[PDB]
Amino acid sequence: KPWYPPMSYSLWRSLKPAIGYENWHCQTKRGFEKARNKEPEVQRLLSEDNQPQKIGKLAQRGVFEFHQELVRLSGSHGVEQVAEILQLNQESPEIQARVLVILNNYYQQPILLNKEIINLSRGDEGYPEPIVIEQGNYKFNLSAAFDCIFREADDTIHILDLKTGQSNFDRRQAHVYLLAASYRYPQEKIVASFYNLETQTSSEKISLSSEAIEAVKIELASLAKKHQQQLQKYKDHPKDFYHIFPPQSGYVCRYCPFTSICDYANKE
Ligand code: SF4
Ligand SMILES: [Mg+2]
Repeated sequence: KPWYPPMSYSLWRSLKPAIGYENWHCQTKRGFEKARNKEPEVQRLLSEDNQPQKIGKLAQRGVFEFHQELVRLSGSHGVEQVAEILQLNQESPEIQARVLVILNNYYQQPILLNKEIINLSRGDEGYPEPIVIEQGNYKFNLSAAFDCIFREADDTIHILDLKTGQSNFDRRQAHVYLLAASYRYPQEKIVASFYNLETQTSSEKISLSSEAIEAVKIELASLAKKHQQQLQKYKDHPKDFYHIFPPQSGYVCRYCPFTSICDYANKE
């Protein structure tokens, strides 16, 4: 069990705002998700998934089920029985409506039926084992979960992330996925794309030259070091939490999972 500093698309997002979303990025939220998560209040507030999360997880299980018994796309009752496997009758009404829209959307056009599926995840498997990445002499554990892997006719490995809602596409997630994929199919050409199951919209195809791969490695190593330094500082200065993870307050603090426990929450 050799310990190495962690990194993920979630951590990268927690550390750098995406260009164009800088005003909706609060470092104190990262200081709650890491570095204070093991306090009971933070762990409780982090156990409850919002509706946007449960919608997506149900949809991932939806495509998984549609492909476990293929009859559920060839028969006339598939969407209904998949909704039964999803126990969608136990969810709230709005969840049911959104999910049914998405399930019917995949029944109308199953995007992976035409494809040679290497793996289709159920959405409940958690993070795989981390891959150790070596930049310089620094090594860090990258964690990445592929929603789907298939092989194109040209023998290109295609990583597909399945999304729902208004969620845009952060190409940094695709960068994480391409980097992690290179260590599982080292000899193959690898591409990544997004697909929203609720908008039936797809992204273009994303690839990375070797130069861009090393660039992503360098940035991720820098951010892992910074994360560890800040965690160490909070350990060294246990009373200065809001200094080390500085708050950016406002209306966006009505959407934080931690509004109830953040001393700088805007309550307006
Ligand atoms: S309530 Fe606002 S200031 Fe506090 S952690 Fe959440 S986003 Fe940051
Ligand atoms: Mg997904």
